[PDB]
Amino acid sequence: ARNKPLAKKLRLAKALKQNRRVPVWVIVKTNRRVLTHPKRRYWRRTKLKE
Amino acid sequence: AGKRRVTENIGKGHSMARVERLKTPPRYAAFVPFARGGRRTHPPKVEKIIWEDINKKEKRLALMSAIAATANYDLVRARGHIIDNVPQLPLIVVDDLQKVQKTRETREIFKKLGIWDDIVRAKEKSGVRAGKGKMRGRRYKKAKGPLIVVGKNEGIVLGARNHPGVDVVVVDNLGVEHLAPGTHPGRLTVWTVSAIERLRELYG
Amino acid sequence: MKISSKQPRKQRKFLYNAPLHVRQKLMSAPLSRELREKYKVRNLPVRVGDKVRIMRGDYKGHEGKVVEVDLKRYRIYVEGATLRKTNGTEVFYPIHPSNVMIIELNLEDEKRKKIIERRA
Amino acid sequence: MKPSEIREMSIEEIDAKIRELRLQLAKERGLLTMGTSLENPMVIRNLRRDIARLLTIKKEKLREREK
Amino acid sequence: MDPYKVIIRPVVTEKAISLIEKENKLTFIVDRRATKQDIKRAVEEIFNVKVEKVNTLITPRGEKKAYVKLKPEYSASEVAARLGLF
RNA sequence: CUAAGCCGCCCGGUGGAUGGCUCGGCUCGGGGCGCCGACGAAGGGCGUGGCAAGCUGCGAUAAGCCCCGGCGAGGCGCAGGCAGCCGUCGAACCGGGGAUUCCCGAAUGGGACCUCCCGCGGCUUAUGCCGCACUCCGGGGUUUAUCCCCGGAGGGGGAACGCGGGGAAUUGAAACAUCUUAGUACCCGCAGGAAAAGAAAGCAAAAGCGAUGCCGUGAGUAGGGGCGACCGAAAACGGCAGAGGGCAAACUGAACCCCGGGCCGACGAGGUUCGGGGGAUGUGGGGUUGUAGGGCCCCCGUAUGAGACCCUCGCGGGUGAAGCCGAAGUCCGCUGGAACGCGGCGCCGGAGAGGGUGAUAGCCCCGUAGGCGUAAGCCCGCAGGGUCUCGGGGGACCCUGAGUACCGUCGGUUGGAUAUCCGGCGGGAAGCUGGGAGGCAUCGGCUCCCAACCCUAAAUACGUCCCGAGACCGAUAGCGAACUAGUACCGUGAGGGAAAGCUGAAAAGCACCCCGGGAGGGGGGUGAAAAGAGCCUGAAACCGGGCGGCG
RNA sequence: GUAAGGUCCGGUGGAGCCGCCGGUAUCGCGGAUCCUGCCGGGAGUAGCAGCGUAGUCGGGUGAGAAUCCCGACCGCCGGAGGGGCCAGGGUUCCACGGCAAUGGUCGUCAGCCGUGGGUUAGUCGGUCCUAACCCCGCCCGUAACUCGGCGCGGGGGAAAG
Repeated sequence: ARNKPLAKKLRLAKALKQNRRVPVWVIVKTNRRVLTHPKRRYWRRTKLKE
Repeated sequence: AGKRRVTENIGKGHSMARVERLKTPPRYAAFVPFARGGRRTHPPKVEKIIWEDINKKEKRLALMSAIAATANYDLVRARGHIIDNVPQLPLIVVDDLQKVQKTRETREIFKKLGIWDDIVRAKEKSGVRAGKGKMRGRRYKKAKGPLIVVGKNEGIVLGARNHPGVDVVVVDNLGVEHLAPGTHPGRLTVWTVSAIERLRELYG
Repeated sequence: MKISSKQPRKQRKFLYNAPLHVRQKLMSAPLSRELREKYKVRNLPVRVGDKVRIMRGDYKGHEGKVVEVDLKRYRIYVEGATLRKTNGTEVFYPIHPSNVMIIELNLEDEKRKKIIERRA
Repeated sequence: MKPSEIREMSIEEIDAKIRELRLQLAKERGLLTMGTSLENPMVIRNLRRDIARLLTIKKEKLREREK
Repeated sequence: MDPYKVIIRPVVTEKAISLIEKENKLTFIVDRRATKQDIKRAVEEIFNVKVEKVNTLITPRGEKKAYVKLKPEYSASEVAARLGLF
């Protein structure tokens, strides 16, 4: 929305920062056992809890 | 276990059985004996009775019979024990055996008495078993050897504890399972003068 | 310095999750006959400088200096015990410290000397 | 930087050192994004922990003086 | 807020670099709990310069950014070179 | 030399069964340990790593900071990388003690359509600090407004267990209404590491016992019940543990308590002095019980002796964190990628429990049998300094709990039956020259007891936790979760809730060559074996090809 | 071996397994419109029409072009398919580099995947006032409460007033 409160904006910012892929160096360090995390999200498909 | 899942039944009117299913997707079946993740129909229960009672006089008679069978040449050898070089059954030894405190001394005394071969065979028989007992801490299935019965404990228990298959007990704590391991009677036994004296005092 | 439980699950859990001050002691190796007679000690944890002879494995009978010790994996590296990669570079073979023998001691450490004196 | 040398200095130059270290921390954080030719990646962590040490011994000295 | 605990890091983006040369303006990422007065005091006291104006915003990633305009007598390029921004 | 098609075997793809493994579950006698919070809890939001998304840990000092001890050369979490830095001035790690500790939250100076905002007084030069919520207790001032000030309390959280109240229906009775389900599910209130009960106005009747609780048994008995279905005890006896005390009153009458200073004492116990608040509507002393006890008065007899408790300026001892020591082969020959295997030769053993180590190991390592050490704290003793307690015979006088005991009636509850217990309404005593109980009521006898005030350890219940154990399961099993699981995801919400373990001894994780836009393919290497990461074994169903028979 | 089933040979596999006596059990699969997982015929079939039937010619990038880009021609909407903007969404916005997957076909394109960026207020909105209405304190009721309630005191309540 055009008008937002700061607390909601900060929570949305935290979710935005969370939504990213696993580092490639993490993948090689873990030997391909860790390839993803449960916080991956698609804006038009998976909606935020808020 | 298995009774934590909240479920609802669709009922008739749909092409599938009347089974209890979850209220959210994927709507698997739950809380049914024949459903994955459900309760067990008749599981084991702690309240079950496992203790078995034995009359005191009947147990005394069984102990008498085991002690008598200890001195049976046919039964001892039929149980697998090596008594080829044993001088006599029952084997009564002087009371000085009670004071032996070193395992090397006990080994030499046993070699003299002719029961070392039984310890050797017990060690040879001991081995790794088959099944999940290995996962549960029962990797080895050890064998039984000569049983030492002494009137008093003056160090013989410590001097003969370590030998494979060897059990040392005081005649006051003697038991039917001590005399007949695994329900098969005729265990090779070494008695002392004091043990025989106490056994005579008891008559049982 | 205490493992009472006889349950394999608990023994293996202790081995896997042992703190570092315990992993330090879990890296002991036996001393040769000469060192054993000289120091009246049967074994000691391995140090990098120590010269070590391999008693088991593909490199049995090979002597060399220790180059690296890893407590997390309970492994060590000895110079000369190496594999060749496909490209051609040489890499070290991790060897359990219990499979080797100590034939020379890097005994410049006062605390290591304290260990020897305490255990003698 | 070690506590043995930190304890030698007084509170005033401890504050000055904290100020300088915070300046350097900000500058290194800027350079981190500016350029990738970072010889020492651990400089930021070392500076942070040095500042924390300075504050800790500063409060210890304050307690000693008050007592 | 303590003058030395407001600034987190300079901004080294294309936009910030262009502003430095064009409008005599520095760009900092500062603590979100810092007001314009705090930012002005921090910049002036740290860099021994006089600041004309401060404009603050909060980025979508939750950080606080501050554009600080220097007085004409002071050059933002000099301070950028001092800090190594170039 | 049959097109399609069907059956059988072989090879290949798809798939993930089976077998083996297991740092995870589940259940247990015994043992340990059981609260946190206005000095701001639990729970949550947001931040924090050089590369950092999840989990974990931490909090603007943010996978951490400081100090005293253990350990002794490596370390930088799950998590096998790059680059760096930390450590011999002793790290990492472990036990103990400190520092920092954002916002919301009982949330508390005042507000929340967004865990973010807006104020009033004092100190502060300024950077900034300490107070300001409501309902009360003990005081002060005054503005007499509860206005201001000082000291002190309560709120919220906790898996099960506990105490006090409110309280259904499905169901059974083969229908159903008294009844049962059931004082159950659920709801409201109040505490602790346990809670509650507890010392006879009791039980019992040839005799007697002697506070309470829990266990066995009494016993499916007495007894209740459309006397249907069904419901249902206690005393006694055998055990665990055992412990008893204090007020009100008579009488005396400020000899008293608390707070804040001062001294003697040792910093403590104890003794003493001053100011303030309580106190004659009674502080303190005394006293606590039944064929009676106590007071008061009279007489006899003592203390010159015998206890009990309090304190540590001091000394010795025990226990007590990390932890330290703890025997014996890595001997020869074979199989093997690798000996823990086979044959031969030896050794220790208070140690042949269990685990790791490239196969199955008493002697390679860790451990085990058996011993040692330990700061703080806790407990006992010595020595010294204090406080307090300690006997019988007579009386003629005094005291011994009130809307209480109890009766009538109504509702509930109970096995309580005309004879259980709680509560409402009307009535209501004696009070020591007294009163109560003994299963309908009353009269007489006999036996037992003294309510209407209070406290009380151990034996007992539970396990959010820990040590230990297992004829428990072995990845569709076992807790829902062996793993970034109460996570992802579903619903506005109350709430609901998954799937998913395994290369190899060692990455030695395929250098180089030909082709392809690339994904990949073919050579050639590694490995005991591709087991090639789409990685242990690799079944069935299904699909493609080859082969034998039919067509 | 009547049988439930046992044992042996050839092959794969790489670390455990069984005979006998005596006990114990979540102990025996064809069905429950059974539960969980995997795969078949239907089938290279339906659908990719109907309410707005839109593309063609030269040139360009590219391994690859009906589908991407530029020019012309021909068309659709034109009181809405054009312009501005709440609620809701929360990075979908911008540039560069891409096509394993997503896009009803292809795709060099993209609301897609990778990397790096982007939101600047004394004047515009919230913040101030109060409306319907709501909350806390005292007070009364309730066995009690996080429950019901008149009166008094305080506070909140509109991003289109």
